[PDB]
Amino acid sequence: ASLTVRNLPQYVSNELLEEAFSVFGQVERAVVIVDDRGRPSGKGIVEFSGKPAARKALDRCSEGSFLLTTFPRPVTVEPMDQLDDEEGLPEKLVIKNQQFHKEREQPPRFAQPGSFEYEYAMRWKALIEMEKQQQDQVDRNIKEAREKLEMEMEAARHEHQVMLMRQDLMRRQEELRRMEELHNQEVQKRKQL
Amino acid sequence: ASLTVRNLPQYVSNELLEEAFSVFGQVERAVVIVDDRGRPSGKGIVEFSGKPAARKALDRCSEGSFLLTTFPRPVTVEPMDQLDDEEGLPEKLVIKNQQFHKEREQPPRFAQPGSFEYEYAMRWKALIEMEKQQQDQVDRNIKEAREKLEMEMEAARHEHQVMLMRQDLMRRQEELRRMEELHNQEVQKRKQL
Amino acid sequence: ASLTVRNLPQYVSNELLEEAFSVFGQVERAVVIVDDRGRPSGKGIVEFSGKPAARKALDRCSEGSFLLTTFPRPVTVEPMDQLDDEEGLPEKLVIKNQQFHKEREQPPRFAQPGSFEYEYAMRWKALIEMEKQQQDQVDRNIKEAREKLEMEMEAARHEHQVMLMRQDLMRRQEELRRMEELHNQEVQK
Amino acid sequence: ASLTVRNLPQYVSNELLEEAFSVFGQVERAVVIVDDRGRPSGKGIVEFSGKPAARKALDRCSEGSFLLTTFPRPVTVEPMDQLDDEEGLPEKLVIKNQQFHKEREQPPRFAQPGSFEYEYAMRWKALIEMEKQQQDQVDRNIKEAREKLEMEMEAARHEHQVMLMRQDLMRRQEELRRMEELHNQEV
Amino acid sequence: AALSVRNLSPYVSNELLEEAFSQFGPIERAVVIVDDRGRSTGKGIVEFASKPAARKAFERCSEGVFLLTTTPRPVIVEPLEQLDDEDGLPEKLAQKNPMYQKERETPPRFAQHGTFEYEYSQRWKSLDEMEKQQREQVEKNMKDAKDKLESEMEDAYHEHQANLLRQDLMRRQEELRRMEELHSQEM
Amino acid sequence: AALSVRNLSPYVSNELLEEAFSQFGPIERAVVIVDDRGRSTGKGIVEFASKPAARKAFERCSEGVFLLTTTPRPVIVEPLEQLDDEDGLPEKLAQKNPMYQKERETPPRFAQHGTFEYEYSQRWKSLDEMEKQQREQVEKNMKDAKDKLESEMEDAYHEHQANLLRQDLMRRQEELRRMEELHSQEMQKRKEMQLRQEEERRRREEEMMIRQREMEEQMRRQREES
Amino acid sequence: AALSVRNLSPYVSNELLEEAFSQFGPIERAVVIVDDRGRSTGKGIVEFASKPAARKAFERCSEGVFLLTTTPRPVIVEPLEQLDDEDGLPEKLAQKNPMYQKERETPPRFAQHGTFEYEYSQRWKSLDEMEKQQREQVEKNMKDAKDKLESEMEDAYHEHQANLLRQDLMRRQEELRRMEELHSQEMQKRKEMQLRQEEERRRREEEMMIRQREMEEQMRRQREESY
Amino acid sequence: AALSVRNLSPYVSNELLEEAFSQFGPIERAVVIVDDRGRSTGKGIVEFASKPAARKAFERCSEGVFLLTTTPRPVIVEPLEQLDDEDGLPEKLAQKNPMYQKERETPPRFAQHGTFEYEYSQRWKSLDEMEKQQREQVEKNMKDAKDKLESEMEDAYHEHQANLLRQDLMRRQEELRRMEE
Amino acid sequence: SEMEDAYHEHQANLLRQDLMRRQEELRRMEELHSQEMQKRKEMQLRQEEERRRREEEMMIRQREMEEQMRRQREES
Amino acid sequence: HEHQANLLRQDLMRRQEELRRMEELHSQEMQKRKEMQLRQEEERRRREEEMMIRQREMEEQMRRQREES
Repeated sequence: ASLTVRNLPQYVSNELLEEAFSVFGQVERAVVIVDDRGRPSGKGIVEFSGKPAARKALDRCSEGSFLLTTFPRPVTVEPMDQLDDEEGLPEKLVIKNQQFHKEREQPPRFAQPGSFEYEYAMRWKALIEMEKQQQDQVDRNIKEAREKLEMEMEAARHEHQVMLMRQDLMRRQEELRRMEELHNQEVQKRKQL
Repeated sequence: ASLTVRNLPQYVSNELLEEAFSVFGQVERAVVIVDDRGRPSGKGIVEFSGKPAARKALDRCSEGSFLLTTFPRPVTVEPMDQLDDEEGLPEKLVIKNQQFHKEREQPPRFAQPGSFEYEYAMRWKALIEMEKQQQDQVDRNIKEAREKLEMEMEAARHEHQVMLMRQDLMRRQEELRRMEELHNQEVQKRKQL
Repeated sequence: ASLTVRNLPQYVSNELLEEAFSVFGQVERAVVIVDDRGRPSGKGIVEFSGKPAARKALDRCSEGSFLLTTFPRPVTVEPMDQLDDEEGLPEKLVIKNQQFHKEREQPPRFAQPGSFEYEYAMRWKALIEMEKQQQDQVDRNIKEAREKLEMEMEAARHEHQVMLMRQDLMRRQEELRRMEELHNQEVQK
Repeated sequence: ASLTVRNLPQYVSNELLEEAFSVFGQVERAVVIVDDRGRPSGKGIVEFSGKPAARKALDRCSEGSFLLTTFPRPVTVEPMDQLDDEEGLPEKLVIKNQQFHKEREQPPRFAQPGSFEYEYAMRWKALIEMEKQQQDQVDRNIKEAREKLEMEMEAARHEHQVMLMRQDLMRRQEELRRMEELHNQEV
Repeated sequence: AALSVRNLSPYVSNELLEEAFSQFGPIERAVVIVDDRGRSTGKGIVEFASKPAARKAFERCSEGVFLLTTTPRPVIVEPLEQLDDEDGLPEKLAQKNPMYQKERETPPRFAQHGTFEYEYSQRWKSLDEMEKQQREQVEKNMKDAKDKLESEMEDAYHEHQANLLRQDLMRRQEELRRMEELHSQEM
Repeated sequence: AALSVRNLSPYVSNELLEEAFSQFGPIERAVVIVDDRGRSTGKGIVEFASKPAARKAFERCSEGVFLLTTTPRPVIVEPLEQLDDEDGLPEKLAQKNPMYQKERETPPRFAQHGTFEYEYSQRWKSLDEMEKQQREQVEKNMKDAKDKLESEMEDAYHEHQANLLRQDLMRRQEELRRMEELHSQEMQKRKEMQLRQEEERRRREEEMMIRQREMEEQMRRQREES
Repeated sequence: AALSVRNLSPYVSNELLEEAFSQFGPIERAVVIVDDRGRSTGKGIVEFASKPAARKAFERCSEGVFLLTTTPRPVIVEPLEQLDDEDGLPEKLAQKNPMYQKERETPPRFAQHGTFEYEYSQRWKSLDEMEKQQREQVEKNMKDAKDKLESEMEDAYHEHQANLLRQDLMRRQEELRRMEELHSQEMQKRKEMQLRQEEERRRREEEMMIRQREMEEQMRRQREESY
Repeated sequence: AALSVRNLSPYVSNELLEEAFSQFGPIERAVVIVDDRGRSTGKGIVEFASKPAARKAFERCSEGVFLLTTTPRPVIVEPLEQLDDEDGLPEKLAQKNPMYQKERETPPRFAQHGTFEYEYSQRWKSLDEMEKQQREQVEKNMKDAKDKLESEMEDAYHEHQANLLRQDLMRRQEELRRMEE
Repeated sequence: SEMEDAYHEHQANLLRQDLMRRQEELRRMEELHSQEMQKRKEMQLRQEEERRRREEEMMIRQREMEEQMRRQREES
Repeated sequence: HEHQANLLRQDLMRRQEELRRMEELHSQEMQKRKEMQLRQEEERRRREEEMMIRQREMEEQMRRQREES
């Protein structure tokens, strides 16, 4: 029933995740992953207790916009993906079908330059390298979009402030005009009689 | 056919009087009475060309209020009383009746004190002194009222300025409100259709 | 039965009012209103045993000029108003209509400067002070007229005395002449 | 019957157009618009002797891709927009009804600054400046795309030559194998 | 040496007023002031050759009584005021004033309804009307008092004659009483 | 130690005045004077048990403004004047001055037609009537003024509300204009900065395009060589 | 001396155009471009007698704002670019390219399906269609913007009038406040002077009265003694 | 001294990875990452006692090509990144900087409709959606590429063997032509 | 025969003496009252001229205040 | 037949040699263009980085001016 939180704000402690998601339900544990240095990765894993509470938090953060601090960047919440580096693949776990024996004609070794395995591993490695280049391109695209959004933050804030206060001014001007005219016709209808 | 103008302003001229009164007609001679020492006496004399123009001027200056300078003091216009101080009253022009005879019963001389004539003369002289005292009292009353009205030159001016300009401001405000609501209902009906 | 005799003489007593108005009837109680120092206030307060005596007294002292002493100033006599400060204003006796509630929306209190209440109360206070100035002006006018009319009393007194003497002398002289002429015309015939 | 051809190649001439566009029928004249200095403008003007030939030409050079040089840049053919700069719209041609009368309420003169007329002068000028900016941006996008496509010419030509040669080689090798096996099975 | 003499009867003359006042000095000219109809206004003018003579005349007719008519109405003299109706104030003296020039900047008008000048001219008109009423009241009071003094013209004369007669009789009676008692004590 | 409060509302009563003036000190008696019918006369007397507190109340209602009711009728306070009703000026005190005895010597009377006392009493009565007329004139003038001032109960309230609102709206519009001008300057400088940025990017991109063109030309040369 | 004129109303005729720009110089021929069906295209070319007149018009319209009609549609002017349709690019001018002769060798054709020229012609066709789409989109957005401006003639006009009236009213209110306060101060000073005079008058009258009553008392005493 | 191993066959095992990288030095622990269901994730980690041994393994599989499977799938090894799971960023270290205190004062919330925070958070969420769709596109591309490159497995072997046969037949023809002449 | 005439003359003389005495008293009262009146009149005139002088001085002081007040208004 | 088969095989060998030469020249093409494209992408990424740092300093300066005002 665990959940993970993505694109976390730059300044944060464990306690922010502990208490901020507490509105959805009780939180057993809440952690913010950190590298060897002290710079957290921007990802966080929260340990919930009940699965219904986990579903409620997940879909509430999905359709809603959980803003965690004054920096107006919502945190994106997705289910935790469980990885198990302890059990692994014991030999008895493998089905050992005819595929495995076909998969095990030769012991794991290198590739001699010039044999078919080598020219085919070259194609595989080229595919992997182009995947890595594509992933880096996507990362760069998102980074250069988010920096632009961080820049435009201030202009957006000031524009919204102006829009709100102008609409308020228009509303209260209309209120003044309404009261004034209303008093006018009521005094007129009082004096006519 | 000559009128008399009274209560002249402090600074007046023959020319101011003839140029001011020429609107009613042609002025044969307008003059401003002055005493020996050059100080204005506060009276005038105007002669038009005949009865009709003079009568029109008299009516218009009676029912109107003809100011002839910046000082708000209208001039009171009255027909002149000509006093023949050349012909007098010759003996041939007296009726010389029995009333003249019983008027001429004692030569013009003093009344010897203690007689009847002296007591009666003292009665008439006391009457004359009382009349002169009454005229000085009326003069003093008018002088005090005039000094009172001359003090309120400025207070009345400023109060009237303020009242007139406040009324103008109220009219302008009503005009603005009427135009604004007019345009509002015009656009409302035009967007409704 | 009450009256209120005003403009009293400078030198009055309880029994002066008890005796002077004893003419119109029985004065149970007439007591010149007196302030703290002991000087007279200038008014009176008289109570008769009956109403009709009081009405007759009011009418007579209105059409007549009830002089009190030798100083020739008549006393103005007016009916008395009964200002009651005993029952006051009991709470249960007020109308307590919707007007009371309209007037009792908010409690007694000061006016906050710059508010509407303070601005309006300024207008009311100015009105009251102008009324007080007007009343003091009327008091000043009547005081100066009264002092003028007190000063010229001797002049009018002696003027009337001389006129009475002159008319009396004219009457005596005409009587003399008439009697003498009558005697002459009767002895001749 | 006139048509305007765009995106003509870098090295174009009058007889280049007259001969290329004579396949669609007899023509009177076609010209290559030139700037005052004497450089090509990248626009053409072609005239015809009638409708059906010109309409067939437009349909073919629209559905087809008419190259008129080795450089694989097909032309764009549209119908020429006939604009007159002689007659104008004189007084005896205007409707002159109440639409014009409220239009003809002020003389043509500058707007007083800091007034309502000057305020819409600024507004319309801002709109037109935005128009110039947007048209320039579109021309910019097209210029960068055209440069990219022009540089991928030679690489694409060589890749296509490789593809065609490989397909030919597969076909020929398959034919040789079939002709070997049929003869072997026949004898 | 001009003496403004008034309170005279309508039957006086240029001659009677010049025969009466000829005692004080030589007659330069004495005239009665008459209105358009010629009926005496009840005033006159008298001037004398030497100012010393005119001042003696003023003091004598001030401390004493000068009577000119059988009906005992005194003649009252005052110094004559110098007023001229031709040489009004000149501009070379009018314009010396510094505030005169800025006083004429507004032309002679009639005020206008609602304006301050018309609002204040009404107060001036009210003052003029009440002054007119007071002057008329004074003139009517003097008419009443003089027409009264005409009424007791004869009654006072008869009373004065009677008073002198009665005093004379009283003196006669006192003298005769003393004479009779003297003769009685003689016997 | 008492104050005379007046200008009261017709609907006030004892306990309202007791509780309103109790702020300044203790209350022993506070009665609103009523006429013979009991109707409110608009006046009252408040006799404080404490002199200093009464003086404090007098001062605070003097310079300050005190009310009693929704309608703004300020309550005005003056120190009370004491007049002794059922005792007055006895005979003995008057006779201390010997000269009183030559005033009483003439008995109270009516004056008689033709006597000087009658001819003078008439002048005194004319003066009394003129004084009465002047008092009536002042009373009517102030009744008219109060009745008028009651009429602007709502007009002045409306004007005050509208004035507060228009002042609020004016300062709002000033703040809006300040924000508009400052933010417009913000946007203009941002725009000029990004224009400079993209111009620099343009020049760099053109230099890039030339480099790739020279690559293509030199490579075409090499391919022709091979 | 021709200057390009555009963004002009469809009700201005040739002669209105020639009169409007006459104030910058003589009009040899002023014409607004028209299309086949006869309506004005909103764009025109006006020919001026002298180069300085055209340059003056271009400048003064550049820094300033020119108008022509009741509708506040400012005129935007640009220098003309000249184009020619009877004379093209003749051969003697054209053959001079060294490579044009070797470039013409291929006859102008439609390429063939499957060849490289056709496969690349399709890419150029796609680019041309994208360009057409972008131009259409800009034109649609703009027509929309111009229609939005046309709608807002009345609203902003009335708003401008109301703002001018409100500013005038505020100025008058400020003047009223100044006059009110100054007049109130004036009255306060007059009232103070009047009350001072009244107090002096009352004191002086009391003094005269006390002297008068003393003099009356002395007269009464002397009368009593004479009696 | 650890390496993160990816590009592993579905039929690899812990012992297969251990014996593959054991030639490079003593092993301490090498395990295969499996999901909740225990399916092979195609990844893994190998941990070596001595850092230089890990370095030699990394380089030898970097410039060299090392296979585990009959299917010629290469193995790519890169240094592992260490991320502690149970020990986050303590609040005491969080308060060291002067910006966290002035930054924390606003409590966690959810934004309100019409507020600037909600309006801007909507754009942030749209950016998140764009990023997710781009990542899914790249993942689908590699699914296609893997499935394709598994298809020509037999065809590439067949054409390579045919090429070898053509070359040695050609050299036989050449030597025979030299012999006969 | 002269009885009624003697009584008539006696009574007429007695009342004539009485009338003369009353006339003397009237004359004395007239003259004394006229003296009193004249003194009061001259006092009234003196007080009136003093009042006139005070009012004139107060008016010129008001005039000076007014002109200085207008000078201040002009300056502002 | 054998003559014709030999001619067909010879033609096929010549065509394979030509194809191999064309393929390897294209391999150099992709190598050179791809390496230049990576170089120029690195240059543009660096330029954009020093472009963004300038915007950051402008933002901090403008915010400081905001707070001072």
